[PDB]
Amino acid sequence: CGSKDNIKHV
Amino acid sequence: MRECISIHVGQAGVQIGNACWELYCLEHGIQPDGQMPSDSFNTFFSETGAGKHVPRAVFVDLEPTVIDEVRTGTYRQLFHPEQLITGKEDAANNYARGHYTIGKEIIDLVLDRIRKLADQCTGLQGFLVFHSFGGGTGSGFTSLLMERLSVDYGKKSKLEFSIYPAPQVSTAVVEPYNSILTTHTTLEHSDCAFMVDNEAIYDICRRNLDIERPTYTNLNRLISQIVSSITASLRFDGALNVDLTEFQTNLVPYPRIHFPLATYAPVISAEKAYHEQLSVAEITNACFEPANQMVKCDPRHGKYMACCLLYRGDVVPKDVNAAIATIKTKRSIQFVDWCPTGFKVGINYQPPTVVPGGDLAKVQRAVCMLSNTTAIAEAWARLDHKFDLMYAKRAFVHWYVGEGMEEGEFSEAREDMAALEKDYEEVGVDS
Amino acid sequence: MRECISIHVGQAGVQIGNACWELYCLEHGIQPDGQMPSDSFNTFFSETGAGKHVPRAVFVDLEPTVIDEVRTGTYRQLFHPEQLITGKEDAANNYARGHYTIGKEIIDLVLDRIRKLADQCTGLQGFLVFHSFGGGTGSGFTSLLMERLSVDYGKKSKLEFSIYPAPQVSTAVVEPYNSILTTHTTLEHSDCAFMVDNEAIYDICRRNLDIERPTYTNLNRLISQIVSSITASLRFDGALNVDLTEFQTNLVPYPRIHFPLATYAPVISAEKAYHEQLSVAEITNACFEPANQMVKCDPRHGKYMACCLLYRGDVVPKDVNAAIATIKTKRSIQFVDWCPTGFKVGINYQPPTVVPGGDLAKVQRAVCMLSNTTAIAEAWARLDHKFDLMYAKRAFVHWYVGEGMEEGEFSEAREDMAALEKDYEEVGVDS
Amino acid sequence: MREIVHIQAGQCGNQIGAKFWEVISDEHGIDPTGSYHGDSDLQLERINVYYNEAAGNKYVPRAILVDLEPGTMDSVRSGPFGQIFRPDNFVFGQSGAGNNWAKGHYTEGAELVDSVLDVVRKESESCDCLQGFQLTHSLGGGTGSGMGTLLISKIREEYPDRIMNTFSVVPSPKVSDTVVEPYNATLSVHQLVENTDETYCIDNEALYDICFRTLKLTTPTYGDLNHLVSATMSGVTTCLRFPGQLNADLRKLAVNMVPFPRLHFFMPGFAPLTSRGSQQYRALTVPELTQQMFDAKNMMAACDPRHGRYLTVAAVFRGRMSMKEVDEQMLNVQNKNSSYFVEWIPNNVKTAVCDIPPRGLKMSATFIGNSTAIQELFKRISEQFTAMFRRKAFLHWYTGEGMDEMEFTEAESNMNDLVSEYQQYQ
Amino acid sequence: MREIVHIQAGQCGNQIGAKFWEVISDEHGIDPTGSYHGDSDLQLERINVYYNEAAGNKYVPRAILVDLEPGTMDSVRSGPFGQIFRPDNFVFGQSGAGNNWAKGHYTEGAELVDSVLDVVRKESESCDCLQGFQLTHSLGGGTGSGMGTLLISKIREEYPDRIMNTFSVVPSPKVSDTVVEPYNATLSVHQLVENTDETYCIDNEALYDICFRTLKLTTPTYGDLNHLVSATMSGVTTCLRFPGQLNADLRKLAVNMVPFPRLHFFMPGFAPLTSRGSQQYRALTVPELTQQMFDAKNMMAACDPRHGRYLTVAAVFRGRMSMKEVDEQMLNVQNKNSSYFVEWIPNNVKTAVCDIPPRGLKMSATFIGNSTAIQELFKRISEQFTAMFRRKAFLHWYTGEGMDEMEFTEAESNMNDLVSEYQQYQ
Ligand SMILES: CC(=O)O[C@H]1C(=O)[C@@]2(C)[C@H]([C@H](OC(=O)c3ccccc3)[C@]3(O)C[C@H](OC(=O)[C@H](O)[C@@H](NC(=O)c4ccccc4)c4ccccc4)C(C)=C1C3(C)C)[C@]1(OC(C)=O)CO[C@@H]1C[C@@H]2O
Ligand SMILES: CC(=O)O[C@H]1C(=O)[C@@]2(C)[C@H]([C@H](OC(=O)c3ccccc3)[C@]3(O)C[C@H](OC(=O)[C@H](O)[C@@H](NC(=O)c4ccccc4)c4ccccc4)C(C)=C1C3(C)C)[C@]1(OC(C)=O)CO[C@@H]1C[C@@H]2O
Ligand SMILES: Nc1nc2c(ncn2[C@@H]2O[C@H](COP(=O)(O)OP(=O)(O)OP(=O)(O)O)[C@@H](O)[C@H]2O)c(=O)[nH]1
Ligand SMILES: Nc1nc2c(ncn2[C@@H]2O[C@H](COP(=O)(O)OP(=O)(O)OP(=O)(O)O)[C@@H](O)[C@H]2O)c(=O)[nH]1
Ligand SMILES: Nc1nc2c(ncn2[C@@H]2O[C@H](COP(=O)(O)OP(=O)(O)O)[C@@H](O)[C@H]2O)c(=O)[nH]1
Ligand SMILES: Nc1nc2c(ncn2[C@@H]2O[C@H](COP(=O)(O)OP(=O)(O)O)[C@@H](O)[C@H]2O)c(=O)[nH]1
Ligand SMILES: [Mg+2]
Ligand SMILES: [Mg+2]
Repeated sequence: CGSKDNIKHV
Repeated sequence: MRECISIHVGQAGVQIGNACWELYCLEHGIQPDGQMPSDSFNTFFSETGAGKHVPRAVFVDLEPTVIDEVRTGTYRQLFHPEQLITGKEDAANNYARGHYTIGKEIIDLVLDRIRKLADQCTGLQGFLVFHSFGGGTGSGFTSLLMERLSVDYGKKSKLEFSIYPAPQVSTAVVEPYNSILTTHTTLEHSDCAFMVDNEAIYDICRRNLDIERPTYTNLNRLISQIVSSITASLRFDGALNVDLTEFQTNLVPYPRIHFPLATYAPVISAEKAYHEQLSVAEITNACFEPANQMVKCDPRHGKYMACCLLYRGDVVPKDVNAAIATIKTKRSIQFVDWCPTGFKVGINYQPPTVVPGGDLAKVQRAVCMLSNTTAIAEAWARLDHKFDLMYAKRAFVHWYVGEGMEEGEFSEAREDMAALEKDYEEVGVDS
Repeated sequence: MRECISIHVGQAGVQIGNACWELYCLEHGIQPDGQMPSDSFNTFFSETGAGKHVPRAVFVDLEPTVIDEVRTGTYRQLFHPEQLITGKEDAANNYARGHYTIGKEIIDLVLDRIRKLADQCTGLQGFLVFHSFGGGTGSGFTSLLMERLSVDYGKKSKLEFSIYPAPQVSTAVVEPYNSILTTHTTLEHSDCAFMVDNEAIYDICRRNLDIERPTYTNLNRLISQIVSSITASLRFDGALNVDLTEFQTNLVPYPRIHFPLATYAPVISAEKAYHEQLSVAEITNACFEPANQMVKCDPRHGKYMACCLLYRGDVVPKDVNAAIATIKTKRSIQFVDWCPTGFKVGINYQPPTVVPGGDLAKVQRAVCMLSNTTAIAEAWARLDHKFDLMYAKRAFVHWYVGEGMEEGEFSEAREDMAALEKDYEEVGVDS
Repeated sequence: MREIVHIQAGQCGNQIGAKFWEVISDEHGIDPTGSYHGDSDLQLERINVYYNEAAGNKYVPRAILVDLEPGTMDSVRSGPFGQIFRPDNFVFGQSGAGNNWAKGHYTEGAELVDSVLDVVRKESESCDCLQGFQLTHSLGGGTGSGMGTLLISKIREEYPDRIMNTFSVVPSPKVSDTVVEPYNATLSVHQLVENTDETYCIDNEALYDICFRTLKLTTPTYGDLNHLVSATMSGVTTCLRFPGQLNADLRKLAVNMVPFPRLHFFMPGFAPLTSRGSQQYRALTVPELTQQMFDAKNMMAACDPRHGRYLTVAAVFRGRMSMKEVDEQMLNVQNKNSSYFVEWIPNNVKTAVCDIPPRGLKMSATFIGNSTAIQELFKRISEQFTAMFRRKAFLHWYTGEGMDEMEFTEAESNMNDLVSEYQQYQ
Repeated sequence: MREIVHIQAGQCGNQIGAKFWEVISDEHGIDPTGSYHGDSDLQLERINVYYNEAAGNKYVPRAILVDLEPGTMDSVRSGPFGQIFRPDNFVFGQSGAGNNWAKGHYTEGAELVDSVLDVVRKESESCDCLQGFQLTHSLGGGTGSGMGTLLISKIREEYPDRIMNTFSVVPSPKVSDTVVEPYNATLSVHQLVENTDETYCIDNEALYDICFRTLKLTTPTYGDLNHLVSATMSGVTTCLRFPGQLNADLRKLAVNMVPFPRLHFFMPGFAPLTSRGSQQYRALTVPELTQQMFDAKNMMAACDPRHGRYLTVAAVFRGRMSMKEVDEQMLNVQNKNSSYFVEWIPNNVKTAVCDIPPRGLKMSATFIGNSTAIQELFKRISEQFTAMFRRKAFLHWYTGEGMDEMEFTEAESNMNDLVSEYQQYQ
């Protein structure tokens, strides 16, 4: 699962 | 209107379906012969002839004894004769037999019957499937059938009420093999899977209902009560309605995590009903205690991702809001940080109906609770461990290999299961 | 409104609880089955069903005999079945068994039931605990329960009704060990602890009631009358109400000195009732004789620190003031210099109720008195002496050590008791 | 003269509309059969504002009921006041949005919007002088939010110069009714803020508080909440159906309440609200109504105005009163609470007086406030949105309908932009 | 014109207020239901002082009900005249102070004071020209002392120019009703002496003495005590409701009573007080009232003024009297009994006359004396408090609520300074 993809979003 | 199709496969599925259909007929006031002694129940029953209501059900098995029991039971003149499909030799607890060797003989006939039943419906919403993980016919044919369905329909939702293997109680030796294989092949072909444990229901019956001899009839009656509470919002009207699609939209955060746990309240006996007032707050509290969950896993070992509450009967929305708030403030339960709003509620006007000669007392309100939590990860790990114990020495492998299952498939399944476990560990960590 | 929870532990606690609940049901006009034949009694009874009242009581014991006696008596259908909790083997007059080995098995279940009952109340103010020092289950499990309750809640009051060991009459050989250990453990967890003495109540029944065969029913009826007089201010409205917190605010000057003495008046027989026109002043006088005290110790040997009076029925405040003034001017009793105002007085309208088959006549006014006096110090000394007589030769010590209690614990307890004695002699000296 | 078309979307919208139409019919003296049986000529004087006229004295309300599932308005048809509506205005779908904003905005709404617009156009052609549109919906559900935004966009394209009012149900701060409730709400506002002339925000938690603490209702159901909402709806537009000393229609309220185009969210109220046990302990007068209106406890949105400053205020009184009393009460309120009013706008209040009282009551008042404190709610929603979008929770459900993450990014950026504007103007 | 808001805290305050409101209602001819059924126009001419007028001739007392436990006010609500109060004025907590000054002043009072102040402010804004506040409480209880002190402080901060009057049940000198009576008493005075305008001291033992020796009652209950306490309460403020030859309100009483800001503790008395058998044997004239008022056994405070000297004295007559007789009696009292009047103040006596007899009487008179004999009460309280405080008895109960021993030390120092001042002025 791609739960770590958007953790860099401001 | 909106119509739901029910499929029951294997011994467990067929018996649970018998209990469910008895409950539906009792709730809607339909005699066992299909006649009404005296209409939103078009969802489950279709009208054929003059006043006869035929359930939209398919009963499948590779062994004719349990279906023969159905054909001679009290509800013989209720089911369509062609909806009861039987094989000759069962899968014999062999996933490969019910998947590759025996399943493919009648999968086409089952699909034809399902298509014929579904073409009649105008507002079909999804499929209900009842089966068990450990069984050969159950796991194998259910996996094959769901693969075929997801190819054929795709957009319609598909739901399972499967029997998860118990941590200690077992009735087969080849149980981990079948469980792992069917989970691996059904992970990408399902939308929501509600699982229950026989051991947990035994504990519930002993602790709450005060029954020392809980035969399979009582377990199936409890499961049917849960299914009825799930489908009530379709079969009746209330202050807040929830159909099947909202379940998957609200309880499934990621496509690979669709294994909620189903509980129920209030499960009390006749004599203790007098000493207790079944208020909304107290039953909401009881739905969250670990001792009431019907899968042998402790919620306190993990965190909830999403929660769904379904209330029936005499229920006031303000009380529901207050009880949910009180649960939220309590620190005995844990919620993931990335899910600030973790509740979906539905309220229905129709109170539960007690089957005569049953074990549950009469109440004016009831709650069905579904939770998607990481506390199930532990269970997965346990199963994997057992698989490894039996796969380091190639025990029982020849039985599956002789039926056309290549050996590497086992490894694949195990690998996939490991990844799934990792998935949970990734989402159980806050940011 | 304001709610109270009653806890009964061990044989003595359970029997006293049965007597108390029979008395309460008679006072509030509740039939043994829980119905009413015709409302401020929400403090003790909770409403349920269709006009059924369930007491807020929890019964705990490690042996099923007495609880099963309750479960088949006249009040079987009154108590909630889950509130009567039983073990399988009793502590057998062993503090260690009831505190470490056996008590820890059901402490969690007892706490679960406690919190389930507590969440039902909106204005819960305290717990009532009935137990005995001498027994194993009583002392040990009571100490464990007080520890857990103080940790979990901390702010709510915790009153104690306990059977202090009699100076001469004894029913066990290991009473000093259990008494010292439970006093050391519970010294810093009980807000207030009233005591009764079986020998003193025997003496009262012999001298006043003219009874030569006082079974435990008479003693439990007396104790129930006393606790009824204590809680009447909650259960009924009066000219001067007294809460549960006011008792501890008015009778405990220091956290380590919370051992008052309970008396009651008038205690007369039916035959002598007609020859005495009972008045407020004479009852107040009667409450101060040493022969009427319910602890076998002489208050004239010590000095009062605080006194609490609770009047019921036909009572005039001016007469109360006059009687209390007369008591104060009488120099046969003494008060500590640092407590110039040593009286709390509460008045209630509802007179006491006579239980049929009882042994007390009908009166229109009654007084319950609680006095925190230094004369109790002697009692402690005696107990300590006995402990030493038994501990120099380490008699019975192996019984306690084999259950995990370390030997040094005994020393601590004894040392603590010594300090307590010093404490009393420090505050019994005027300045 | 003017006429108002009513729209009704989703389950919440349908139930609120049913209660609203029952209240309106009772006010105008129309029985559930649709036949006039009133007592005063003023009931029929302006009955054309809401009701058409068919041959045979029967009156057909000018309403449109829309849902993606048939259950709610099936119950509406079966129940009372179901024969009053014209059956051609019941538009149903088979699937249902399933609490998915994308499904109700791009897939099912795309199918139903043509039929709904055909019905709307046919209904509005018979209009003599259309004043505007009314919409009832909720920002939490899929059907409500998605199809409401789609309908509002299409209408604003079709009738740019008309008036659009929405009575939304914004998410509550404490307890939610839907897990994905944050997402939809934000995706709704990104459209609403661009296409709606004015919006009144309603919170269920505030209604629960009002019913419990003030009305002393032990068991408040959705019926009572919709009763209150319908009372406010009727109070807002009362100047269009009865004569009064000072009149105010929708256009004038809009002119007085939007200092800037992007700030059109208000918090409604009502007065008097008393139980049937303490109504004889209080004499209702203009000061009482004014004091109850300017009560943070009486607000119908769970947002304390004391945390911010009012921009504009409207007070619509109903009954027979004295203009001097109203003016002195407003002056006193402005003087005492002068710390809660922006300095760059003098005379924040606008008043209207309608002669005809609510049927049974002596007098009444409806409060509409445009406070900056609403930013709180906005930012809270944004916060929760981020807490999900950082981990892509439930994102596949929306992205499987054709939406892309850039839409979520744009909606969040616009949401923060609106919050910053509200903060700056305070 | 002038209007009064009435507040009561604790069990004593609630009971005294119930009796007082029953007395006032019977005086003005108002039934328990609240509907006026009087026979004179003066009963309505100035009824606005205590009663607001509701819708439909009903009259609602301007009273507030404050308590930390609901039993007392529940009994008030269920009993007679319990349907005359507005239910919103009943303010109750759950925990209760438990005879603890600290618990009711810092922990429970902190929670309840906000709501009570909101209710008080709402009541006060409806007042046309608010005259002042009345409080009734006891210095021995926890809730009364603590919560009343907190309210007095908050009200004085909010309204610094109004009038605050208190009726305090001071601890008795002989028999105490509470062990912790010393502490609480001091902790109240140390605040009262800073925040209140005037305080009337009443001792329950003196009331017992009066109803035993004078009224010849065999079985006096709290009902009789509250009955004559309310008689005094009504007598004090009778000039605010009925016209008289020479009338005085609260402000004039305060001006003529207190010579210095720290001396506002008076000893009230009432006349005539006769039994049911002796009423036929004694003549009721002005000299009889004047001789009964200036009697040691007739005072409501258990402190003989013969040990000290009066500072100022107020006599509020009631009925139809002759001014010459009143003035001649005052001259005679000041001349013959000159041994206990201060030398630095001539004309210690201020007289007022109210035409209307109380209800069914001929003449009556209320006495309010500011004597230097209350220093005896302060001496006794100081001695008991210090004796208890030397050994730290019961101190942990107070210190566990947040307070510290510095508060006890400063309270004892301040009240000892009050002792020194009272001694010095004599
Ligand atoms: C006889 C009388 O005077 O009694 C009142 C009454 O007791 C109270 C409580 C009424 C009553 O309202 C409620 O019971 C209520 C309860 C929960 C939520 C909302 C309402 C009343 O039902 C409402 C009713 O009002 C009307 O008749 C108006 O036309 C009202 N219409 C309806 O409520 C209505 C209900 C069902 C079907 C059709 C209409 C209305 C109000 C605002 C705007 C337009 C219309 C009246 C005056 C009363 C009762 C009967 C008790 C109130 O009515 C309103 C909304 O103004 C509640 O607040 C007021 C205060 C009144 O004192
Ligand atoms: C003609 C006459 O003198 O009749 C009196 C009476 O005999 C005496 C003894 C009355 C009587 O009062 C008592 O003796 C008494 C005291 C405590 C408890 C119960 C009864 C009387 O009860 C008292 C009562 O007085 C009143 O009604 C006053 O208005 C009084 N109000 C009430 O007592 C009252 C009763 C029910 C409800 C509300 C008020 C009052 C006086 C001043 C200010 C406010 C109120 C009356 C007529 C009498 C009796 C009946 C014997 C006295 O009372 C007052 C305060 O006036 C005692 O001191 C006076 C002297 C009177 O002579
Ligand atoms: N709760 C419940 N579980 C059942 C019931 N019947 C069977 N099971 C479960 O099913 C498991 C055994 O597998 P089955 O479902 O009987 O296998 P099958 O469906 O008959 O398929 P085959 O193995 O090929 O015969 C057991 O572990 C049971 O836990 C039932 O009536 N109720
Ligand atoms: N006054 C009174 N005392 C009792 C009663 N029942 C038991 N006791 C006292 O209890 C003491 C005996 O200890 P138990 O109470 O039986 O001890 P327990 O609580 O049962 O726990 P165990 O020691 O493990 O059995 C005796 O000395 C009695 O004085 C009673 O009904 N009334
Ligand atoms: N005030 C009010 N709110 C409602 C009612 N019914 C539903 N809601 C709100 O609407 C939300 C559910 O959205 P819903 O309209 O049912 O979803 P939809 O079917 O996709 O439009 C919940 O958050 C409820 O709070 C109602 O009758 N009254
Ligand atoms: N005169 C009079 N005194 C009272 C009455 N009720 C209580 N008291 C006195 O008030 C004291 C008790 O204070 P209380 O109000 O009960 O404590 P609280 O609960 O903290 O407010 C006692 O000393 C009583 O003498 C009453 O009705 N009349
Ligand atoms: Mg089988
Ligand atoms: Mg025992």
